[PDB]
Amino acid sequence: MIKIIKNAKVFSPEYIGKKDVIFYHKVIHVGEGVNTSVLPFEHEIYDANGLLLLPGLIDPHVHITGGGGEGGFETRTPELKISDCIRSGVTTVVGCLGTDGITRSLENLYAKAKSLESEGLNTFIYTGSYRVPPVTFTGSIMRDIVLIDKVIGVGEIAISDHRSSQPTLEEILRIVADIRVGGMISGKAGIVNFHVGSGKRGIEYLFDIIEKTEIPIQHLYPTHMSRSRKLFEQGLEFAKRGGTIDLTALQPKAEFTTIDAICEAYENGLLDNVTISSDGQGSDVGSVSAVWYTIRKVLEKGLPLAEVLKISTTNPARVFKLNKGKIAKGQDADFILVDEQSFEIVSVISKGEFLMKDGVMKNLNFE
Amino acid sequence: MIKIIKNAKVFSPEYIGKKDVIFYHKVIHVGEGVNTSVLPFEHEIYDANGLLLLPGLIDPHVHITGGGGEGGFETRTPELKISDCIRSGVTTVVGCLGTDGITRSLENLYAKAKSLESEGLNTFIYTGSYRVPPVTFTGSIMRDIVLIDKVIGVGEIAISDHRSSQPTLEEILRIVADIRVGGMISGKAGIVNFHVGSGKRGIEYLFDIIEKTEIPIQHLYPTHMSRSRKLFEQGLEFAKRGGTIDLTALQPKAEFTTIDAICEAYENGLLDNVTISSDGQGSDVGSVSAVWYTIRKVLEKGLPLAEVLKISTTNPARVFKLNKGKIAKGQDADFILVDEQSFEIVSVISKGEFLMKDGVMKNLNFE
Amino acid sequence: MIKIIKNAKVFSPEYIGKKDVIFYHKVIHVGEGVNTSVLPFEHEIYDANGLLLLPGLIDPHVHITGGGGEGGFETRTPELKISDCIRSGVTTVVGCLGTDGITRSLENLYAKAKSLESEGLNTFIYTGSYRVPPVTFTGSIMRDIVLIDKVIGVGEIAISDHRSSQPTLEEILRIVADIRVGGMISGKAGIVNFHVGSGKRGIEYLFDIIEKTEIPIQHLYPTHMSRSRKLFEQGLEFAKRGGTIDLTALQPKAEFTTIDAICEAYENGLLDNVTISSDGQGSDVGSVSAVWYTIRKVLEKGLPLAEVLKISTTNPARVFKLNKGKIAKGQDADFILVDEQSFEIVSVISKGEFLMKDGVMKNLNFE
Amino acid sequence: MIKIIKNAKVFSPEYIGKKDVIFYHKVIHVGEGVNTSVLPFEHEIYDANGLLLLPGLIDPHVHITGGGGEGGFETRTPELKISDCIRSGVTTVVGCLGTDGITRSLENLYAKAKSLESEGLNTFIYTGSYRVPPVTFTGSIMRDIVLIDKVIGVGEIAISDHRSSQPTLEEILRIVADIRVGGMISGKAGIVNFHVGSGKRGIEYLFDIIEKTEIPIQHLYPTHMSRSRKLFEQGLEFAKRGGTIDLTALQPKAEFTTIDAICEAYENGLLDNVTISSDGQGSDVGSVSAVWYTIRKVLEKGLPLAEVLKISTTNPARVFKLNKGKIAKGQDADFILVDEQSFEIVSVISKGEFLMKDGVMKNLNFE
Ligand SMILES: [Zn+2]
Ligand SMILES: [Zn+2]
Ligand SMILES: [Zn+2]
Ligand SMILES: [Zn+2]
Ligand SMILES: [Zn+2]
Ligand SMILES: [Zn+2]
Ligand SMILES: [Zn+2]
Ligand SMILES: [Zn+2]
Repeated sequence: MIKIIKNAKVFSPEYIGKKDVIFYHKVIHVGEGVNTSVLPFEHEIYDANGLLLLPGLIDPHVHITGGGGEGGFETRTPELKISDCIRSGVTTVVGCLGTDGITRSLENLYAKAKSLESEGLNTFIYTGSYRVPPVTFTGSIMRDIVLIDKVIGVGEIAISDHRSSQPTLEEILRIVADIRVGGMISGKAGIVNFHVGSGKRGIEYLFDIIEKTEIPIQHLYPTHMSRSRKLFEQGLEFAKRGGTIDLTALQPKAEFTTIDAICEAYENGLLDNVTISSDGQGSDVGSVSAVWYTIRKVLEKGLPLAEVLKISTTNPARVFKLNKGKIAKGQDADFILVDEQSFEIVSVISKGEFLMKDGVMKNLNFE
Repeated sequence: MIKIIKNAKVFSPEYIGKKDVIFYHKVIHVGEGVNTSVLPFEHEIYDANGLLLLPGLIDPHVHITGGGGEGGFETRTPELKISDCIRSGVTTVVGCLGTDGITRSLENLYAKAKSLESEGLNTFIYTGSYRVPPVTFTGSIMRDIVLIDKVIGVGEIAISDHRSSQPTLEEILRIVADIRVGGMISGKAGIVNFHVGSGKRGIEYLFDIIEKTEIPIQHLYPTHMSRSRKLFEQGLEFAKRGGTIDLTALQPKAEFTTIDAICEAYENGLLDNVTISSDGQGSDVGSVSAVWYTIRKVLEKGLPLAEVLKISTTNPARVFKLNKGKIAKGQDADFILVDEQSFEIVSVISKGEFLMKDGVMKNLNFE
Repeated sequence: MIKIIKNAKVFSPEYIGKKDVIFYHKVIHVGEGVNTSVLPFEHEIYDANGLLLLPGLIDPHVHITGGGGEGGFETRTPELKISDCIRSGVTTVVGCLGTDGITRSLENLYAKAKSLESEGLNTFIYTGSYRVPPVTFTGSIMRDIVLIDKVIGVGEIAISDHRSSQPTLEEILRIVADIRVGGMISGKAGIVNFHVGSGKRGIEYLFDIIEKTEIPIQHLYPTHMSRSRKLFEQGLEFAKRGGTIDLTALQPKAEFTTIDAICEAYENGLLDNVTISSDGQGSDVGSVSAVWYTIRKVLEKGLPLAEVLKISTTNPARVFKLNKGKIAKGQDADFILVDEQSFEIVSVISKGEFLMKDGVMKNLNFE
Repeated sequence: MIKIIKNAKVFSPEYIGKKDVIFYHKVIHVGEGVNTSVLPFEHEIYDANGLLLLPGLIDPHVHITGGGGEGGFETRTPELKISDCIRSGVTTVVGCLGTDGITRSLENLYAKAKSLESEGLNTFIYTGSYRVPPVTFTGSIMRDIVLIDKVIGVGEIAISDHRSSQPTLEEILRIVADIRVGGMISGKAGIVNFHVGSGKRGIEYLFDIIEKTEIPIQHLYPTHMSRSRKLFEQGLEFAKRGGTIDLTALQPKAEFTTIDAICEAYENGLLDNVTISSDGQGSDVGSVSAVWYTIRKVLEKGLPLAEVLKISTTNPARVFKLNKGKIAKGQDADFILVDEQSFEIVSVISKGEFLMKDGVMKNLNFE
């Protein structure tokens, strides 16, 4: 069914004011309200007066199958619920494994990514986990990314962390070169996602790769880059050379935060190089609710919405080479509708289907 | 802490009337109320007047990690919640895999069994899954049962079913001989659990094993044996030769049922050879609530409670060689307290800890 | 871009006469010509007056990477050209390997299927090849169909043929059970495609599977079933029990033919159980042109077009569980436009893109 | 059966003087003698007047399956007898392999650990042996510690020794990181036990791990650290940074000894960082009798018993995260009874069972 959203202020994410959006699975037309609209086929209309229309948020780091286990088997966290995603405005998720690559399987990660997609979400996964050498579906990360549609990279590889497998630079280079080449063969981005711990070495290895080899900076995507001011300023040096860094969203649950980090990146013209992620179901427990929460905390510091949205729409889309994050002709019909007063998510659209309409969740399988 | 339950009618499961139970992790003493009780150490007392004290129920067939997936990735079911167990009177669970041995891992089954145990449940697992040759932790089912404490058998191996891997008698015999010998080395029972489908061959192979080889009938534990009157009467022939059969509990959610099956087994003196199981989280969805529900439906047909309890206490304990299912000195302190009028579970004790006291659930990690 | 085809007689494949079709990637609306059509967005119109609009043809058996090699390395055939497909009306192809599973790789089959899809074709592949035990991407055919989107089955497994690996019934049953279960987990059909040679045993094993096991007849898809009258009459017995059989299309390049076979199946009410395939690039050389050629030869025997089209639209779609073969709302916009006089293919549409418009091929990469 | 020890002076190991101990498998109550004791259940009383009650000794390094073989097949030593343990006051043993990882199997180490436990001992094992890369049950040390209850670490890895496999720092770091992460997932300590030879490098690598990585010092447990004054003073530098070191007990069978080592550690406030071990059945032959012998030699130098006991109770318990080494409520009922005059072991209790009562050994299987 073709649908039309009328009377919303649209952030594309660039503010283009009051515009009407016609979509199937892809956006057909953005423009001024028709006012004849005599249409020769069945079609749905949604009155979004009072609402902002945004691109659906992209969370590029979620433990969709559950994580935890750093404190024993009793610290394993539950799997992601799609209902959590819908009421937090997240329409696209990138799932990985974490510390535990033994009791959490890649095949379960894939299966979970496929069931989230069935219920109307958009999903991609990494192969590997914290440990080097990385777990694989097929015996090599290069075969994983060539043969399995949803695999977009390897991650999250731990460096400068007490849970790392203490990988060498040589081991890292082989993994980065394999996912880069596998990316080229398969027409995918080929991302290495680095879990960066609090170790003094920080992102040394990332600088070593770009200085000592021909490997472009765009495959290297460190996260937890707001863990400390010192790490975040190593991050801005990495951005200045063309890199993108990921900051762990503020959880709804205190000196230097992701909020400070985002404000510094803006003042220095590097907000194009910054993503945020929930680390949802991570070790208590990441919520995907952290993404819209974190955007709302940055707005309250005076930053314009067209600019803040980059961290959860334009920037993750560029990193993963997705046709998402943009309301525009031929882009995929993934949108959230926010109340212009309260800024509460009231409607959520993915592939042009309402997952949520005016606070009313669609029908789900175990909810 | 040493505890005492006073003023309950005790089913051990044999009815021994009004008796007092003193326990730590194991039962210290069953007998008449002290009426001096001047005890030289800290100690808890529970007034169970109005309540029946039962042995904790043993569900020998639960998909603790989730199952389903027969209808695509959207039909994968969620993992078991310990809270479901507690309020359904199940203190012991035996976890297996089902149709899906690809996206459901053995290591996850183990990890889940370990976290249920941390929260106060008693857990055992099978190695393998539906498919022959069976998935293993270590490359052989015999090494699995010798090296991994919780592995008590292989299961559930599908026979006479459209989801089976069409196993031969020779393949079955090798698997049964391996789990029997692995059982002997490890001092465990060595159970083969057969998923029996609706195929015309039924439990042919089980009769073939005992008639044509030296393999004792006690390792062979078919389930879904109330699927049809014809299969259940093959089951009673199997019981008459010394076998135990498992019947899928009636789900709280219509000619020949598990209720009819249990009543026939009683009238023919074969209730000692019968277990029930929820198939909890199985493909809608098995609930562990099915076990106490099914016991309550048999009571309403006039069968005595001391006799019905055998299917969820004495019989599963004998099959798996567990020190459970009996309220008696040196047995493990696993009990339920039922209201003598309503027959509602009001308290649940495992290893002598209250998981539930007077409808009040203990503190759990993601609940 | 939204497009509309005006003034064609539409075969859906049921004849619904002069109707107008509005589509993006999926069909939006079939119905009577608008005659106001004032549409508030960019949109393309195609005047198909003089043309029949058909569903795009589905060829379920093509050696897309090349085949041959039965007569030495000089008998290897070239890979499929997408241009061959377009000018033969084939919009969907199912690619497999044949006799040679050594020098022809599965990963090449996948890569070729992906490049045909990029140029605008719709592609699926089998895992395996002629030989039992079958070649795999990941070490098991069950993992292949669960993990790799395009894998829809195993094939083509040779039986009753001098190039077979002389597989046993037990080996066949394990392979059929694995692809059936892998199908259920992955939400795909799980087809076993049998290459049937001229050996006296014919499709004995197929009857053995359905008579002796619980395995439904719909997974079993023999081809070359018009090789002889005797084999084809074994085929009609298989159809009468619910099976679908595949007949090798007549090549444009003499007693009992595929034409006779199709006419017999119609007179006996079994045309619903019949597909044809080119065996394109097969050992001279199969052409995908055989499909439309074979449909044209059946029309010249007086059979109605709505009925003949079933063999290349409805029937392959049902076998592979595809949303193809039907012009109807929500179905994928794959169509051919035929001249009503000459019956020459003049336009070809896949995912709503013109691969060919009025004899003019789109822009291709090495053509 | 509940039991009570009356009239002993209790070292917990802190001296708490004349106290009474009530226990099942765990200690129920420590306190002043009841003097009413009218107890409503069967119960055993032991008159320990004239005896000191100590926590059962923990020997964290025993070749329970036999060792030796450095001088050819004729130098293989016999397996440990449980009777040796009982009459030497050792109630807990940690078993490993040594030089020979070829003819001594891990599965035998496990089996031996299980049979010692059956006869009433408490047992844990390491995976691996001297050689890097280390032998495993399952193909990785991380899977070994997650899947096998008794595996508490990897050991004993040889460094600075002529029998080492000359491991690199990188190989060591991977092994330490794997056992640390496997420890976290499994809720176990994750110990690397280093056999330190007489090579000039000593424990260089241990300092390299803590200085150059985020890996905490508590996983690193070198032994033979009294082999020389020079090595022992490297050991005290390691203790000063938070490490625990192991000293080979003096064998009952001459400048710088374990006695000197323990006295130096006390004078410098580092006795909390010191364990001793028999190296029992090691290459003549370690005896587990060395542990109580070595404690008796330190007492004869004037050190107080509450302090000396730390090396065989509190310190090994902290290293391995065991609920042992403490006489206290909820701790496991493992105790020795010593004659206050002669200091001879006269009774030994494990899990609250008498292995030895007044010089009378319990009934054993091949003794
Ligand atoms: Zn992380
Ligand atoms: Zn993470
Ligand atoms: Zn079943
Ligand atoms: Zn089941
Ligand atoms: Zn063929
Ligand atoms: Zn072929
Ligand atoms: Zn040593
Ligand atoms: Zn040693």
